[PDB]
Parts: sequence; C-alpha cells; structure tokens
Amino acid sequence: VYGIPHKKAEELAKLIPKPLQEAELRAEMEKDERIRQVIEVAMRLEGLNRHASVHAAGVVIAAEPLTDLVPLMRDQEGRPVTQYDMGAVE
Amino acid sequence: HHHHHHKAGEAQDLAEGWRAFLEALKPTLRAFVREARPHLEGKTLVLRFPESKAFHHLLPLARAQFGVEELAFVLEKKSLSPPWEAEEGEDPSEELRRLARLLGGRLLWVRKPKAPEAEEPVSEDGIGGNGIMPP
Amino acid sequence: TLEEVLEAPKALEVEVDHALLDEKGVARLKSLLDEHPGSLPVYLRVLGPFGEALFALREVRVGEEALGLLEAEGYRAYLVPDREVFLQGNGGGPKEEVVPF
Repeated sequence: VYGIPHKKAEELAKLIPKPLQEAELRAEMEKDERIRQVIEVAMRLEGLNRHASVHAAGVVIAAEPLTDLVPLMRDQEGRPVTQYDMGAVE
Repeated sequence: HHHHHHKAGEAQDLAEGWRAFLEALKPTLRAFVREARPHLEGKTLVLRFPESKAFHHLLPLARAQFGVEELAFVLEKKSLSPPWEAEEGEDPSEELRRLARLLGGRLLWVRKPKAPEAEEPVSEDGIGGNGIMPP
Repeated sequence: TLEEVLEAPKALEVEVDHALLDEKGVARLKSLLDEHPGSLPVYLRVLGPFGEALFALREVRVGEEALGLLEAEGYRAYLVPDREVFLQGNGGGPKEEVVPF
C-alpha cells in the first residue's frame, strides 16, 4: 500500500506461478510460524473486491429505462456506470 | 557424438532407447538416429553442409524427414526400464526406503540373492537389517 | 574398517552456525530436543570465528525420529557414527563387522 520492505515479500511473491488455492512450493510454509498466517489470510482475501470501476468499451442500450431492471452509478469523470458486469448485463 | 562416447558398454544401448524420437524400434535403424542428424546438418551451421543432404533429396532438419509416428519413452528418467526387499516386492517398496530415487533401485533388483553388494559398496544390507530392527 | 564403522551404533549430529544469541536464551534448541527421547548421543558442530568446534550434548538422547523432523527447520542434521563406541572387541563384534563387506 506504499512500497516498504518487500524483501521477503518479493521472494514469497515470486514463488507464485495463479491462485493460492493451488500454489506447489508450500514447503516454505512449514519453516516459519509467522508466514503461515500471511498466506492463509492472503488466500482468504484473494477473490475479494478490490474495488472499481468501469469498462473501456462497455455500453448498454436498453429498450425500457435502465433503472427499471438494472441499477446505476456515476464514476469520477461523470459517466453513468452500470452496477452489474458484462455477464450479468447480457 | 559426446553421448556416443560416454558409452559404458550396455549403458548407451538403453540411453539411445530412453530419450528417443524414433519409430517403434525405427525401420532400417539403428539407434542412435541422432548420429545421422548432425551428419545431415554438418556442425556447426554450416551453409555448405545442411544444404548437401536436403539438396540430394539440427532438430528442424531432423523433424523435416522423418520417422516420427510411434511416440514411446520420454526422459531422461521415465522408465522402461531372509530380510530382502521385501515382502514380496513390487516396486514401489513395501518395507524400506526411499524418498526416491530409491524407488528405482528396487526395480533393477529382482531377483533373488541378497547382499551382495555389487559395484560394489555397501549399504543395501545395512538399510535392510536396520529396517528389520524396528518391530 | 568401513563396515565396522557403519554397523557400530550411530548418533545424531546437527551442524549449527555461529549466528545464535545466548540471552533469548538459546532455549529454542533445547525445547526442540526435549520432545524426542530415545538413546542417541547428540553432537553439535559450531563453525566459530576460528576453528571447528566439537560439542557432544548433555542429557538428551534422541530416538531416531528427530533427524527428519529437525531437517524441516533451518538445521542440517546427520546420522553419523558414534565416536564414543570405537573401542573393545566384543558385542558387535569384529568378526560380525567383516560379514557385511
């Protein structure tokens, strides 16, 4: 969140090929007791948003008003953004 | 040809078999086929050398022929390929070992004399007796 | 001979580096040796600033399971022949140590 010592972190980060669910160099976990929680917490915070945001090319043209079927947002630059994603809108 | 030198009797007769690129023993051949390939290429490059054979008619020139089909072997490892083993005997081992490589030592083994040792010294008896000592 | 050494009862030997402070106080090494009792003298190779030291342990006797479970951590253990055993001409004996060769 700023770039402080990534000394052992970059080494731990470079072991990943993928999600932590598969990732095979796990023998690093048995060594120290500190890094057991770092990984276990990390994989618990893996798929979570993480925020955002808008689609470069995404545009929707509904027949009836969008607000009837799909909820809306407005981004920083002042674009009406859809709350659902690509798949959900289709 | 550096591999063809390392030749320790029957050692390379299996080596040619193990990292292969052949065609089910290979028609009209021979082992190695990698003896002909550098003769076709003519090392290092060399323009006035790999043309020669193609004009009459390394790896891509070898793939450009070629008796491919079959697909047998891979490595370089792969295979094909009173106390004793034992119990019985597979492998994988069912008494001692291994954290292999050790696995591999039980497959070349069978059978059925104990000791020896051969090649020679000298721990196959010890690891055996040590494995019997913990009932 | 080689087979007389290899048959004679073996002992556990860890090779620890100089880097270890005393006022933690080095209880970590003592804690991990406590859990695996048995009958194997523990040897310690301390590569000091000048000269390779030799240190046989104290009361703890390992049970030949603590070798693999110690190598899990950042220590390099071995199953070396016991130094103290080398004497006498019975029990084994010297006849029986020629049999495996």
